[PDB]
Amino acid sequence: SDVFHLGLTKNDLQGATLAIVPGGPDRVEKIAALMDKPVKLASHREFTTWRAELDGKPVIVCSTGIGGPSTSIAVEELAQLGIRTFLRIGTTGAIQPHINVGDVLVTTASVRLDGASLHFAPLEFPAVADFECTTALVEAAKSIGATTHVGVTASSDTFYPGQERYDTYSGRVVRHFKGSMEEWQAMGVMNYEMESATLLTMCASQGLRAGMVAGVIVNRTQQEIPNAETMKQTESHAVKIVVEAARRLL
Amino acid sequence: SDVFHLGLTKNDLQGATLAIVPGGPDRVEKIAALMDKPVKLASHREFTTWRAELDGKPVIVCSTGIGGPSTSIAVEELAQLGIRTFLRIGTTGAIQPHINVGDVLVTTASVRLDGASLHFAPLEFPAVADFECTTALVEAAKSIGATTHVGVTASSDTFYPGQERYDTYSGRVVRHFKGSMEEWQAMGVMNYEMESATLLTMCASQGLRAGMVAGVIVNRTQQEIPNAETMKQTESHAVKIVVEAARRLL
Amino acid sequence: SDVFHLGLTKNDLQGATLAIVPGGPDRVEKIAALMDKPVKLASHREFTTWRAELDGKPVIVCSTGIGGPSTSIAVEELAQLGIRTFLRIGTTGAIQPHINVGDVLVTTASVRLDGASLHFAPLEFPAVADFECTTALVEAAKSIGATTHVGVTASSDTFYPGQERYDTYSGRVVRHFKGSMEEWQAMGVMNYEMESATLLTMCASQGLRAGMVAGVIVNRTQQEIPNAETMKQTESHAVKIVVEAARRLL
Amino acid sequence: SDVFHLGLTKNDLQGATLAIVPGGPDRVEKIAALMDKPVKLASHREFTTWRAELDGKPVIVCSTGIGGPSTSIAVEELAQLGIRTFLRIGTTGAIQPHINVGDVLVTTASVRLDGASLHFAPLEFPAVADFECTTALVEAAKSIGATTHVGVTASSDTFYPGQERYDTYSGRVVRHFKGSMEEWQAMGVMNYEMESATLLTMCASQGLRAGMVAGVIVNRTQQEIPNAETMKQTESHAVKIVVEAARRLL
Amino acid sequence: SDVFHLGLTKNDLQGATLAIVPGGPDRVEKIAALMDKPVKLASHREFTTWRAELDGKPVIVCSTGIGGPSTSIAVEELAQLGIRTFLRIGTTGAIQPHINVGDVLVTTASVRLDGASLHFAPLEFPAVADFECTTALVEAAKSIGATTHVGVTASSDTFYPGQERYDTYSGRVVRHFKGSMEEWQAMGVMNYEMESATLLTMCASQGLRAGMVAGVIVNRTQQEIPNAETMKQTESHAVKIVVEAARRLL
Amino acid sequence: SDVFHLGLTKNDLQGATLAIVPGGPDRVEKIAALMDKPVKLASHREFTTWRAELDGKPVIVCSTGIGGPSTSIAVEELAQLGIRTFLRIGTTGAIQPHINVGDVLVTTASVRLDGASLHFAPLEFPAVADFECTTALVEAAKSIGATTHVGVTASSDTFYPGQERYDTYSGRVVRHFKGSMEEWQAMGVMNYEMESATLLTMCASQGLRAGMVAGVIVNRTQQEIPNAETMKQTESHAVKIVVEAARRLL
Ligand SMILES: [K+]
Ligand SMILES: [K+]
Ligand SMILES: [K+]
Repeated sequence: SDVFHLGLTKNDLQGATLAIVPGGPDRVEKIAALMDKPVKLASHREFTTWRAELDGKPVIVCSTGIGGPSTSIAVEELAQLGIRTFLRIGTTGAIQPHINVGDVLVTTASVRLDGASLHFAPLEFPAVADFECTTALVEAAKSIGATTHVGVTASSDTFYPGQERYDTYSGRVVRHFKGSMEEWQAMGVMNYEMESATLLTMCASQGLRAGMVAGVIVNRTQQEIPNAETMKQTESHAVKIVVEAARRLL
Repeated sequence: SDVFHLGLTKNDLQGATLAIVPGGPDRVEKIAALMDKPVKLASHREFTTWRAELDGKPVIVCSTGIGGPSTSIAVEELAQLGIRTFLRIGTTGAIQPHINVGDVLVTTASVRLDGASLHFAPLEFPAVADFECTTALVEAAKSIGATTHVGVTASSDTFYPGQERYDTYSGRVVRHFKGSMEEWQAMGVMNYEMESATLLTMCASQGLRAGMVAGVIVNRTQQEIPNAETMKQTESHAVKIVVEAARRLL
Repeated sequence: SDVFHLGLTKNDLQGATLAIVPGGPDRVEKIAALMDKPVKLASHREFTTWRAELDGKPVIVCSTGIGGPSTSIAVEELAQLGIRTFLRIGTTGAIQPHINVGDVLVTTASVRLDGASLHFAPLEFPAVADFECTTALVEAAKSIGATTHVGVTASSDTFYPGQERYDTYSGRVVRHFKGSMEEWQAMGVMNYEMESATLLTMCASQGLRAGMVAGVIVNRTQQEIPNAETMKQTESHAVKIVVEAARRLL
Repeated sequence: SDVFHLGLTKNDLQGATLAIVPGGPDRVEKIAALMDKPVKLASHREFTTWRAELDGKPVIVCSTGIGGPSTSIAVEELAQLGIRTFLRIGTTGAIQPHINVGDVLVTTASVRLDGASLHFAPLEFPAVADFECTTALVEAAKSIGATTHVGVTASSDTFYPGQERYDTYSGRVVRHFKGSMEEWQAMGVMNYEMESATLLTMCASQGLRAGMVAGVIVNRTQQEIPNAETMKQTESHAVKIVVEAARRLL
Repeated sequence: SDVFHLGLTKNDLQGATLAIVPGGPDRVEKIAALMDKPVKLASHREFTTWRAELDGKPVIVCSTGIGGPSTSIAVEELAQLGIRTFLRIGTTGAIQPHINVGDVLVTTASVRLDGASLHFAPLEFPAVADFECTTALVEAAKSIGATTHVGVTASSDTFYPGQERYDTYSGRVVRHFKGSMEEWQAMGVMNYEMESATLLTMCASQGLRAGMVAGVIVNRTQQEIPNAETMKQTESHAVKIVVEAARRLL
Repeated sequence: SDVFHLGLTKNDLQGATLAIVPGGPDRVEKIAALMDKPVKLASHREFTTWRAELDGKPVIVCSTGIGGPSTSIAVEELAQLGIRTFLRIGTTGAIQPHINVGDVLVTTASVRLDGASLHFAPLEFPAVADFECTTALVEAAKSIGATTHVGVTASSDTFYPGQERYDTYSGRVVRHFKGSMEEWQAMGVMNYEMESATLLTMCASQGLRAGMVAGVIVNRTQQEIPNAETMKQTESHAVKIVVEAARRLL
């Protein structure tokens, strides 16, 4: 293989220059399923790669795994194989009371609560999305009548203390993150996830285009018994949006 | 006056909720002249305010002064007066060799090389522009046929060592900023200016919309004798763009 | 003109090597008025420059605008024109209960809550005043019987959250600055202003002499209806002191 | 399931309180095969868990994924399931010229070049291994006659720029990490990997025991063509060591 | 003398390569007294050096003074004279309720709340002890039946605010250290002392072996009238342990 | 004793409120010999205290030890005993080529290269000397005809890598401090020593007066064989200056 981890040789890619990069292989398969001729290319550790075709152009779909470090390997190796545009879709807990479960969020830029972004640019650099990608995602969302919010996302290297969860083995949060959630809420941050600050920073600092969209599965500000059926629909909607945005970027 | 520095009452604004915020009064008057029924409201220190009408709605134009600190007083006091949308227009030196004098930059987010942004959000929070405002500026640029780049800007608390200039009384640059220019170049940063990291961060973190456009009057990467008429024309082009974008945000 | 912003050509200066640098042009005119042959030299953006003569030697007076960034341009360009000594006068809110309105404060060194100082020296370097300048200011204050306090000042890039004001559009202060005021009070800081950390650091790090004096117009620790007449007298007193100190430095 | 990601109930663990946590499932299965009555419990995303018996006690083996973020979810959720001892086994590139391929490293503590460790303890807290676990790994290494080094490891959120690799799409490394490798070399750091600063810090700071051993598959300081069989044998040796050490901690 | 401060010429040392480095000369004399042929070599400022012999090999004992700076001079100059292994013994206040007065603590690594460690390695590097030294100290403690705890220690440049003591001239603690003690307790830190972060970091970063042991004289978590007699016994026990560990390292 | 380390009761001080704080006891005795009725009060560890009379008022002279940590214990415990004014005298290596051996430095404020100052005030707070004390030291210097420089000093937690010395066991300096000396040189820093950033910050932030003077015994910028008699004479000159300044502060 032409790269170290993903097990992909460049002609495998058939000249593709856009990849969709969700977190896990299950969703890779769902996204491939909305395009033509889906074929599984490789599966090695957390990286599962499919190829498909969209309006006659090849598109790659490749799982990142959880967190910026594995995200950074996937984006780096796809770039080594010629990918220049990256779009992430995920699911997310919102932290604003006006955002509802089933809404869609388009991330303009992220609060860098990760470690990998710093390996690309010092903290003062913005983890900002590419304007074309963001545009395609906002337009795509409107093409299926999604309720959309466009704004900042907080991107944490942890699922638990970095998102100020206390339902843990220790039940406490280190001082730097204690009270962080309410600061991010006051500053209008939409939601937490775990990979965007790494994704956006490494692309924006290296001449790659990236954008990021997510469906809301939980609203942290209001207790509510999760509805598995709403979640599955929300996921399906966010997948269509990412594909439709790719269509507009090809 | 209803505010501490601006010498403005809310009554003066006649219900305006959008401000164009250039740096200097000469530019204030130039922007207002493009619009209908422009009148000077006040001038105290570096803050000069005019009111004008655009498609029949009142709009404020108010100078920030140089740098994040006076910017931060203008923005806060206009917000206190009911402004919720802020558009900055500037003129700038580009640091990328593909960007020419006369091109227009629209800033998606800024490298925080200032101090005042930290008084609003820790450094990990992105200095990012509002999506609607960036969309309107990009559309306005296209509508006059401008050659446009959309991207990251470095926003410095100094004109000289923070922009890595050596043509100074000291002729040197402190260690932290020595070599910085080449780093930002490698990371695709378009240009330097001195107020956007303050404006964008304090707006993004307080639920105010902001965008920023600039005309290129210099290219730091190419020696060339400045053309005083080219610069005037580029200023004209940027001013028209910012008025057109405001038209789309009213 | 010999410099980029101030619009000054060096022979304009007539060999001067000392400048007084207050914030705004109104006060430039007041300070020029206490010396011989005052003549206005230039006015461009927030920088208004006069020249006058004191015991037969030329002195420049030049407004800085609000905040370290514009302060840094003025000091830099005056230095390029041969100024080697800089004295600032301003007005200030004190934060200690033993300091009264109408007292005068002489700043030995400043807490660096600004951004521009870092473009001259890393944060560990002290924003300290020059000993001769400080001496001339303390002696000058005593020559008109002023009640004087000599000590540390906190120098903020913002007027509002950085000075822990809550009477704002957001009515909140970011976590790093929330509770900061009471820390500075406990540590004996006299007052807040907005330019000294930039002024003192850039001069002390570049072989220039600077000093800083201010009249107290407000005491933050005790509510009190401002008396416009006390303020005007205090200002006039602080202007005489700065001039008289310059006399001792020439 | 009793946890959010792992798909495990406490019942599944049959009272296990020690986990071996390698990076990938292939290694999970290889570790479990060394022990008695191994059975697969669950596989979701990058987390694959088997149970097995060692000297008649249940032991869990569960993959972390690449990087501190997914590591941090595995460790937290196993802790929630009653795991109190964690042993990591990895394979690694050494950066010291006295360390050969096939040698074993046991890590006393790690250089924190990751983000997730900060979500547990500020950077001044040591990423240090539990003494009993390090003792058991050193004893286990000696018991198979391994050539062992005991020392500090650098733990990076990236495989590429944080390990100072230039064979990349950008071919460059941000200023902070340029030259870093030589610094760590001078300071005696044995090797790079990507999860130990997270694992050790979050265990050391929450009263969980952790240790870490790795087999050397590369020496970055010596060009040499990789031998695919040497690497397999080194992986075998490291796996045996980690099982033997677990034997001593049960 | 061969060095700048300690007043020692290398042949004085008779080929020794291990030094015990307690804080003060009184204890130097106590430690020398447990070995053969103790002879005082020098006394200059806080550095008092004796030589003695242990199983026929020369050992040096040299006081460090209080705090990392003087500790850093002593270790540096002994290293210039050929010492390669350093063992510190001291006395300490514990901050955990399960540790009793008269227990012994062996430090695996330290929280860096000092300044000197940074002059050897950036903060992310662990202030970790050498594994052999730590082993010899744990084994030595067990050889006299000591109640031992092995773990992390917090190493402060101050005795008072850095250890969160309020019984002071100011009776307050600066914000960064206010509430620090309870964070360190939650994270399982055993005790405070003042030299280990400097000692461990400078040795671990420069190929020197160091270890650190201490007897508990106070337990901060429970008020208790100090018993001078328990303290003296505890000291005598900790001295025997350090000597006995040296025996195992020679 | 009324304090924990110094072995002093308040009674011992006979109402003294000024201390001269040199580094070592030999200098303690030398200072006291200049004054009337000097008597040794106590000696424990690096702290040796004498009392003496100056113009009929009791004055304390007490050694700090090397470095901010032991300095910080001396200053705190003398403050507890009623000392409110502290004057340090040292001997130092200059780093500017205009400063000669035998010159006297008076420090207006210090570059904080230590750890203990942070335990009193964050790094943005200036390590600045009290104006009265600096005035008295400058006056005392002039009164004996000393060649004096008044300015910034760099205060390091180490004698070796923090002063950028390479004549060491490692012969190297960590990245952060490599090149630092030249930076401080460019920024006009006069000299290095090891206690002033601690002393000045902790005094300035707690309402205690402090000043600092030093005699130059080396010029790092000029190779020259040290003259043992020149150094003794320079020490004499500095001691006389500090006693004269104390005379003016009583
Ligand atoms: K992962
Ligand atoms: K300004
Ligand atoms: K000491």
